[PDB]
Amino acid sequence: VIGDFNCTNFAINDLNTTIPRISEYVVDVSYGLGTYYILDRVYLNTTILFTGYFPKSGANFRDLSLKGTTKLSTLWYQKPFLSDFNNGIFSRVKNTKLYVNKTLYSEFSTIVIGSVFINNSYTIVVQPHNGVLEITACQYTMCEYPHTICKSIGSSRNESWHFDKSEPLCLFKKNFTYNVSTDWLYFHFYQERGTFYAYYADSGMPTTFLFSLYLGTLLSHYYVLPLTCNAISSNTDNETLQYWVTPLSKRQYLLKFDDRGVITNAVDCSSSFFSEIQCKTKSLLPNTGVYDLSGFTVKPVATVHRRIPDLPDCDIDKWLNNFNVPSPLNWERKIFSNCNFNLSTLLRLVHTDSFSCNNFDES
Amino acid sequence: LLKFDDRGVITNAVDCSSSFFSEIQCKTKSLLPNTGVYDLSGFTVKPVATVHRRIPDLPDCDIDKWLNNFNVPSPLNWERKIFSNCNFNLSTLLRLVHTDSFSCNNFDESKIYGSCFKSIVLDKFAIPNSRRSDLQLGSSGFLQSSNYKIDTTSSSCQLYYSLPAINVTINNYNPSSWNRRYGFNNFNLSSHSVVYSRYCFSVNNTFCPCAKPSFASSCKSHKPPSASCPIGTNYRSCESTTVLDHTDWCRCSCLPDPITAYDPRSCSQKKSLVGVGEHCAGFGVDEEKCGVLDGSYNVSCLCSTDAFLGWSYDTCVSNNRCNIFSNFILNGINSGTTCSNDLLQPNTEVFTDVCVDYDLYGITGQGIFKEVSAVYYNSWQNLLYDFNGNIIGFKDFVTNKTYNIFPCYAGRVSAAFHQNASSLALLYRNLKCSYVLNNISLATQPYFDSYLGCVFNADNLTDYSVSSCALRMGSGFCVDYN
Amino acid sequence: NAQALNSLLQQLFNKFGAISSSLQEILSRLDALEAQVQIDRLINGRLTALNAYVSQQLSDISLVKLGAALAMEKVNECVKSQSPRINFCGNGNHILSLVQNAPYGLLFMHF
Amino acid sequence: NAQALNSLLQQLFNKFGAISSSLQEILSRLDALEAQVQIDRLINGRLTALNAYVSQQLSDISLVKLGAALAMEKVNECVKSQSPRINFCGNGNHILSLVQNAPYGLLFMHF
Amino acid sequence: SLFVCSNYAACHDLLSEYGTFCDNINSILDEVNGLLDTTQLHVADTLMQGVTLSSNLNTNLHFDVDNINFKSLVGCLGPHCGSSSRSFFEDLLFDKVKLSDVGFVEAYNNCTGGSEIRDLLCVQSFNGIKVLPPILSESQISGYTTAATVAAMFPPWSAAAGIPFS
Amino acid sequence: SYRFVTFEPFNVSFVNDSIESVGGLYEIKIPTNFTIVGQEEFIQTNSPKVTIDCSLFVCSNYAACHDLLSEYGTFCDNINSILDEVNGLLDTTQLHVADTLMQGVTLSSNLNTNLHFDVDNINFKSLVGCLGPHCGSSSRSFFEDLLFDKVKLSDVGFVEAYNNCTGGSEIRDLLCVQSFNGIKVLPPILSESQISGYTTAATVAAMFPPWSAAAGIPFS
Ligand SMILES: *[C@@H]1O[C@H](CO)[C@@H](O[C@@H]2O[C@H](CO)[C@@H](O[C@@H]3O[C@H](CO)[C@@H](O)[C@H](O)[C@@H]3O)[C@H](O)[C@H]2NC(C)=O)[C@H](O)[C@H]1NC(C)=O
Ligand SMILES: *[C@@H]1O[C@H](CO)[C@@H](O[C@@H]2O[C@H](CO)[C@@H](O)[C@H](O)[C@H]2NC(C)=O)[C@H](O)[C@H]1NC(C)=O
Ligand SMILES: *[C@@H]1O[C@H](CO)[C@@H](O[C@@H]2O[C@H](CO)[C@@H](O)[C@H](O)[C@H]2NC(C)=O)[C@H](O)[C@H]1NC(C)=O
Ligand SMILES: *[C@@H]1O[C@H](CO)[C@@H](O[C@@H]2O[C@H](CO)[C@@H](O)[C@H](O)[C@H]2NC(C)=O)[C@H](O)[C@H]1NC(C)=O
Ligand SMILES: *[C@@H]1O[C@H](CO)[C@@H](O[C@@H]2O[C@H](CO)[C@@H](O)[C@H](O)[C@H]2NC(C)=O)[C@H](O)[C@H]1NC(C)=O
Ligand SMILES: *[C@@H]1O[C@H](CO)[C@@H](O[C@@H]2O[C@H](CO)[C@@H](O)[C@H](O)[C@H]2NC(C)=O)[C@H](O)[C@H]1NC(C)=O
Ligand SMILES: *[C@@H]1O[C@H](CO)[C@@H](O[C@@H]2O[C@H](CO)[C@@H](O)[C@H](O)[C@H]2NC(C)=O)[C@H](O)[C@H]1NC(C)=O
Ligand SMILES: *[C@@H]1O[C@H](CO)[C@@H](O[C@@H]2O[C@H](CO)[C@@H](O)[C@H](O)[C@H]2NC(C)=O)[C@H](O)[C@H]1NC(C)=O
Ligand SMILES: *[C@@H]1O[C@H](CO)[C@@H](O[C@@H]2O[C@H](CO)[C@@H](O)[C@H](O)[C@H]2NC(C)=O)[C@H](O)[C@H]1NC(C)=O
Ligand SMILES: *[C@@H]1O[C@H](CO)[C@@H](O[C@@H]2O[C@H](CO)[C@@H](O)[C@H](O)[C@H]2NC(C)=O)[C@H](O)[C@H]1NC(C)=O
Ligand SMILES: *[C@@H]1O[C@H](CO)[C@@H](O)[C@H](O)[C@H]1NC(C)=O
Ligand SMILES: *[C@@H]1O[C@H](CO)[C@@H](O)[C@H](O)[C@H]1NC(C)=O
Ligand SMILES: *[C@@H]1O[C@H](CO)[C@@H](O)[C@H](O)[C@H]1NC(C)=O
Ligand SMILES: *[C@@H]1O[C@H](CO)[C@@H](O)[C@H](O)[C@H]1NC(C)=O
Ligand SMILES: *[C@@H]1O[C@H](CO)[C@@H](O)[C@H](O)[C@H]1NC(C)=O
Ligand SMILES: *[C@@H]1O[C@H](CO)[C@@H](O)[C@H](O)[C@H]1NC(C)=O
Ligand SMILES: *[C@@H]1O[C@H](CO)[C@@H](O)[C@H](O)[C@H]1NC(C)=O
Ligand SMILES: *[C@@H]1O[C@H](CO)[C@@H](O)[C@H](O)[C@H]1NC(C)=O
Ligand SMILES: *[C@@H]1O[C@H](CO)[C@@H](O)[C@H](O)[C@H]1NC(C)=O
Ligand SMILES: *[C@@H]1O[C@H](CO)[C@@H](O)[C@H](O)[C@H]1NC(C)=O
Ligand SMILES: *[C@@H]1O[C@H](CO)[C@@H](O)[C@H](O)[C@H]1NC(C)=O
Repeated sequence: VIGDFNCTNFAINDLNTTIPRISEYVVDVSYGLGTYYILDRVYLNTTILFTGYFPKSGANFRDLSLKGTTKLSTLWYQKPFLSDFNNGIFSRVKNTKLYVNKTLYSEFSTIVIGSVFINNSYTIVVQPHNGVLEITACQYTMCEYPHTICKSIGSSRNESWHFDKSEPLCLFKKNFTYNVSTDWLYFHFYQERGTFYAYYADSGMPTTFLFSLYLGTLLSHYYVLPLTCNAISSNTDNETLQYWVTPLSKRQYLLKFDDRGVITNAVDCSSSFFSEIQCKTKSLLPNTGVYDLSGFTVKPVATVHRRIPDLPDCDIDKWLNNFNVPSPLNWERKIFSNCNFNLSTLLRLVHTDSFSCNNFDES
Repeated sequence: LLKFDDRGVITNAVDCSSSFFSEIQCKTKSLLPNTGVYDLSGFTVKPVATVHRRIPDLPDCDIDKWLNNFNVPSPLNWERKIFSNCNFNLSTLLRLVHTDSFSCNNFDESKIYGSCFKSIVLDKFAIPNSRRSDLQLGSSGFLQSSNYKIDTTSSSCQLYYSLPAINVTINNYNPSSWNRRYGFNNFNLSSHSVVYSRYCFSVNNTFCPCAKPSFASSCKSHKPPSASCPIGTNYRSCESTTVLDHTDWCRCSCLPDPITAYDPRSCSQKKSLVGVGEHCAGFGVDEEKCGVLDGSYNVSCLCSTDAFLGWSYDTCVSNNRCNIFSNFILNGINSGTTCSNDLLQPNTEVFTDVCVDYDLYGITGQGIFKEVSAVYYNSWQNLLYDFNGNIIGFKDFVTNKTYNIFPCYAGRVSAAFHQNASSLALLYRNLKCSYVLNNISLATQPYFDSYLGCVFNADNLTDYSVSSCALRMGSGFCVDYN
Repeated sequence: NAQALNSLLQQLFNKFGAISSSLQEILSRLDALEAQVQIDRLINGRLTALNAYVSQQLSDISLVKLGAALAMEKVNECVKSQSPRINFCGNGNHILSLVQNAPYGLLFMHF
Repeated sequence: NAQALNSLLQQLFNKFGAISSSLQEILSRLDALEAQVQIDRLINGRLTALNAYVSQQLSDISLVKLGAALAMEKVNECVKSQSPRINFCGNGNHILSLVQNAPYGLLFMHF
Repeated sequence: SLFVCSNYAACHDLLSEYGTFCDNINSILDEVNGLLDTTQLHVADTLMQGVTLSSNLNTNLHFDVDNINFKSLVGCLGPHCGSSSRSFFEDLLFDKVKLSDVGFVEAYNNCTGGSEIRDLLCVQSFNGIKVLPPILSESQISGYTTAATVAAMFPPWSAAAGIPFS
Repeated sequence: SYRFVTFEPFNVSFVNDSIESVGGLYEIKIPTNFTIVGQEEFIQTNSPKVTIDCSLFVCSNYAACHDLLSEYGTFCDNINSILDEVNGLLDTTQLHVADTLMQGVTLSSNLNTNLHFDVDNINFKSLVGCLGPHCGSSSRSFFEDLLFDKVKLSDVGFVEAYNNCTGGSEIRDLLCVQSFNGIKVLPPILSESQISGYTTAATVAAMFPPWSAAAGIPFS
């Protein structure tokens, strides 16, 4: 369950229909996947080392594109489908084309991003409408079991993923268009210091800037909503849905630019030894030679923590809060040894005002 | 450069900056240097004009109209307004508000006038008098550790001012959806009472601050209050045992409060810090003190107002003027559409093929412009950079014309000196005499063009052969004296 | 030589712990009080780079002088005459040699 | 060579004006604000030590190359043949020489 | 990345400003080692310029002609000159000092599993300072010197101007 | 793919012959047919002469930087002095090489070098420059043309590159940026045309009488 509002209970099965499948797909950054354009930079025919929020090469994608016809299972609204949004995600979406009455119809999944998913915390919603990308972020009163339908062919149910009879007061609401006759779309979503960022690309694998919204809080979980259409899963001869998501990380990338300013290649710079050789050489095809690679300290396998057994309490609070406070002419002194103390409790119980140190720190 | 004789009387003096010969004398620390070739630096070509480019008329920012608003909030919920695509006067803004102090870190006062920024981020909250000293940089006080963290690695400006005590309302509203979910209403505090949080706690999405009613029915000694939180939430970790004098004693987690819990590891709510650009995570609710006694799957989970704790409040009044904090966050330095107009300068069209200083929308420096026609700039792409952080061309905002920025000439000048001659035999290497004449300096001495460059104060007679020259300039050319 | 000059040129874009590798940004962001420590860091780093470069240049030029002395002996003993030294001019039974000019050196063709 | 490596190893335990010569104590006593200046002092001192070491290594390897060229001429002119150079191979009236392998060099036994 | 900053993230992040110094240091050491390798190759090549050996050379039995003993100077006496061509004379030289290239290899080999802590080579190797073996092993150079000596010995007397040694 | 093998760069040449004196006689391979082969060798005599100044490199045109550099001015004086003595040593070495190219050289005045160039059936036309009496402009030989066209960054190349720096439309060149940042490669005190003329004179004196460089005897 993703919300707390009970909208409806039609066509639901919960009799342990346990067939969840998460597909995998290796991440190939070596042609421009997961790379975005800098906001005001043009580089021509050069190779630049750049650090940014990037997907990790050699990892795996994750196909969260659910698909249903009538039934809504209860296993579609828990982990691992209700996934983890810790720093940010990079998305790769298939653009499903439906040919109804010799007319193109593009439709794919709807992604929601939030923290708690109730109507006192904001929720970023991205939802297409036949080539128009609606990106809104308000306090949506989303249902316990969300739902998305197919505009080209109506399914057995109506669309029901929020109960906002009146538009809630909020911050961001905008419309975006794109080339509706495309095959794959790429999305960068990440957050940094309380501001939510978003990058977009439709034609070409490198990504460009879209917008940036400030929220004031953090994002915790994202979820790809299930879609219900009838012309898609018709005897599995037609097309399907592919929504591939990978987590983001702050790692150095090596990028290559051509004469037009388009990113042609990318290197992870930390995936393997070969990538590290490429990033040290600042090229993609280094000359024949022997290279020495450092950073080869063996990782520890365990931790040992030794303390002397149970020692009496120091009672620093009981001496500091004594009722006989002396003058600076005769300052007192009490030496503490062979005793354990809690610094947080000691700071809390006495009515402190300031506590600073020199040549040493608090942490 | 001064010379003293045996009596201590100054006999000679050198200007050290009048001419090349004086510079040779001052480098040599003598008046009659030996015969040789000297290289003299400090030969960057002076700019001949200035080009200053600004975006045309943008609306006023009205920073004064937002700073002097009559609804000042708490450090628990600090407001923020982002300013872009607007022009501002810093002097008028500082003057009209009743400022007291305005200091900055990693950036100064004098470089704000006539400068461009991508955006200006401003945060505002009232200062309680008890925690006034908490706002100093690097101090880990209750304001800096639970309400508002000040970044120290970013170019920021801190502003202190005050509004008159009347016409002031205090907006108290905690931005914690977790606290609002389990029954937290508005505050009950007097006017000019500024509330600040002392500890912030973060929980997971599946939190539920109530006990299981089925387990609550079995608990007969110290039975906790029970309710019914919505689905997807795991209940409390209350478990029953025997304390060797009671048949059934059941204890719960976070006894008695998350602040003073003897076992914080098993407690779900954890004490947390706050990052820059983020609010307080929440208020640690007392688990046992809140709830409904004997609630069996019929009452949703709510908690009392007094259950939430870990905050104290004070007042803003100091000599009938409530002091207000402000924090300027300047990002995108020397680039962007938000420029200051205190150093007012009319817009100047871009010149071509002349060494001029430029102020192209915040980017400063000097260079030579050569206009070309290249269309690799997209809608967002607007500046062309070298492979390591160097501007090598841009595209104008208004005229959409592609330009290139080339560096100005910064060569050196040679000087051939002989002891018997009081003059110099100069040599500007790899140059032509026409470029030296009109673009560098006029010739008061006979100049000629040679293979190595343009030679000054030495006639061109490269037909004779000399088998011994003490003044060699290279490639078989020597400058003797006669 | 081109690589050495390129490395010395790339030494100009090192931060050395300062806020910016370029003096223009420092002088346009700081005013003569905290600017001075950044400028001192840049100056100390660039002076260290220059001292390392001139030491390496001294070693390289000493090696060049030694090779040129070898070339002078090679001209004296193999081209203008034939000293009875086995395998000094060329590998195998030497006959004579001829000298031709080369970019930064000479070219010997041992027959 | 052992003394040079030992000196370079002992360079790692110099305070250079910092509170501790080891990075573990500094990173366990300071938190990224006053730690940075101490780590900068340690880095600058160790980089100066490395630059001095590589300059001395360059000079030593140049001397080794010159000695090896002398060894090549000694092999060419004293072992395989006998050039008429007085007191080049050995002191006194020379007869012949033989070459044997040695650790980091050759061994010439002049007779 | 081992000497200046061993395994600490803050030190490695602060070292990124001075990364050009590290690239220069590694490049200088690389060209120094390349010069050393070229010099070793030139010495090995000039050890054999006009050398010429005979196939019918069973060096285990004909080793002392003209009443002169070169058994100690000539290695791999016989037809098994594939394993170790080191001569008896070089045995004293290579046993008087133990820290040769083979000594360095055997010392760095005995570094992972051991009960001794006062050795300096293991500490140096763990702190990024390591002495790599040369591109030619001393067994090959010993075989080269043996080949030169035998060429001076027997017909055709390549290293002795085509004439009997006596 | 990657094969890990042994590295044996040098080995002896074997000859199937007896190693014993039968009948008082040994066995050896006397050559019966011969040829003349050649081999080239390049020895580096000169190096580029680089000059670096603080008042452009460390501090380009900024008053505060130049004022702060006054404390460390002794370092800049030492750097300039060290580079000056390095370039002086290079110039002295070049002069010594040019002098030792012609020690006892002696040419004939009646030497019209364009028509009499190959006597005794040996061609020196490619090795001898300025064929004729016009040896004032360029004495570079035909043999040196391949050498000086294979590499373009000679001293003449540096001069032509620094010349084409003030007026142009190209920005990716490194030499202009280096020269504007105070790093510049000055031409040597002797041009390579003069050294080519010296080598040509040495070769001709080795060939034609009086045979100064060939010990007073015909070359064949
Ligand atoms: C913000 O979200 C909360 C949480 O969902 C909303 O409160 C919930 O509102 C619904 C209907 O508005 C309530 O459902 C009702 O339940 C009674 C029980 O007898 C039933 O008879 C009604 O027909 C209806 O289904 C629900 O109880 C209530 N509380 C919870 C915990 O879900 C709230 O309305 C939202 N606010 C806005 C402005 O949308
Ligand atoms: C883009 O950069 C490449 C690489 O520097 C350029 O290719 C070089 O072109 C020059 C022509 O002057 C050749 O001498 C080099 O050998 C080329 N190098 C490689 C690796 O190909 C290419 O010319 C540049 N393109 C443009 C339009 O300037
Ligand atoms: C963004 O574009 C979409 C599609 O054109 C808009 O959705 C329609 O809005 C109209 C009202 O303007 C409604 O009558 C339709 O029912 C909507 N269509 C669907 C499929 O919901 C949307 O309103 C636009 N958003 C904004 C902010 O202009
Ligand atoms: C202060 O800002 C204003 C606009 O925000 C600048 O523009 C002047 O505005 C006044 C009225 O607000 C007009 O009467 C003037 O004609 C405007 N132009 C000029 C050139 O004064 C104003 O210049 C700014 N102040 C300063 C000192 O630059
Ligand atoms: C410079 O380029 C910008 C970016 O395209 C132009 O801004 C828009 O251009 C489109 C088509 O070129 C017009 O339809 C829009 O009306 C323009 N926007 C506005 C607000 O006018 C801009 O017009 C270009 N400048 C010119 C052509 O002088
Ligand atoms: C430069 O000055 C020197 C020093 O006076 C000149 O050398 C003198 O010349 C005069 C006149 O010929 C003689 O009487 C002196 O005996 C010379 N002194 C020495 C120490 O040589 C020199 O002639 C001047 N001119 C040049 C071209 O060097
Ligand atoms: C400095 O040099 C530049 C070019 O090297 C000169 O610019 C051109 O000068 C010619 C000669 O009068 C004019 O016909 C052109 O119109 C000029 N071009 C431009 C773009 O202005 C420049 O005149 C020289 N400086 C001076 C003072 O003469
Ligand atoms: C510098 O002087 C030389 C020597 O006279 C000049 O070279 C002569 O130039 C004229 C005119 O082009 C030619 O007819 C002669 O044949 C050249 N003689 C030689 C020996 O080269 C040279 O032109 C002069 N340079 C300047 C700028 O006046
Ligand atoms: C002359 O030839 C005779 C061959 O008979 C050599 O005599 C042999 O010398 C070897 C020493 O290498 C001894 O081991 C043999 O026992 C000798 N055999 C006989 C039959 O005497 C003799 O050495 C040769 N002369 C010289 C000066 O070497
Ligand atoms: C001996 O002298 C004769 C002179 O007649 C040489 O013959 C000439 O050789 C040149 C080669 O440089 C040819 O170009 C001529 O055509 C030859 N002339 C005749 C008449 O044969 C001959 O080359 C000399 N001998 C040697 C070995 O050089
Ligand atoms: C949710 O609502 C549906 C109709 O909208 C209703 O049939 C169902 O009983 C509700 N679920 C509850 C009350 O748990
Ligand atoms: C969709 O809404 C219509 C509106 O009348 C309703 O008749 C229909 O039953 C709904 N579909 C469902 C609940 O699946
Ligand atoms: C949309 O993408 C398709 C993909 O092949 C392309 O052919 C088409 O030209 C694109 N549309 C536009 C308007 O560029
Ligand atoms: C403050 O409020 C009083 C009373 O409402 C009013 O007279 C006065 O003008 C107000 N001051 C300002 C600055 O608005
Ligand atoms: C809030 O404060 C006012 C004034 O002190 C008081 O009259 C009122 O009862 C308080 N509200 C509650 C719920 O106690
Ligand atoms: C909270 O969730 C995190 C994962 O986001 C998990 O690692 C942790 O154990 C959870 N803690 C509690 C008390 O549920
Ligand atoms: C380690 O093993 C090597 C053999 O490879 C041996 O020479 C050496 O002495 C051993 N080290 C010790 C301390 O015994
Ligand atoms: C010996 O060297 C020659 C030439 O380098 C080579 O052709 C031959 O194969 C070598 N013999 C070996 C490696 O046994
Ligand atoms: C040398 O030649 C002889 C005569 O043909 C032959 O008997 C002998 O086997 C050869 N030895 C070799 C090829 O090693
Ligand atoms: C020597 O070789 C040449 C060609 O290589 C040939 O013409 C000539 O007849 C040969 N002479 C002998 C004696 O073999
Ligand atoms: C500049 O002119 C010189 C002739 O002095 C020429 O060799 C060079 O190629 C030119 N440069 C360019 C980029 O054309």
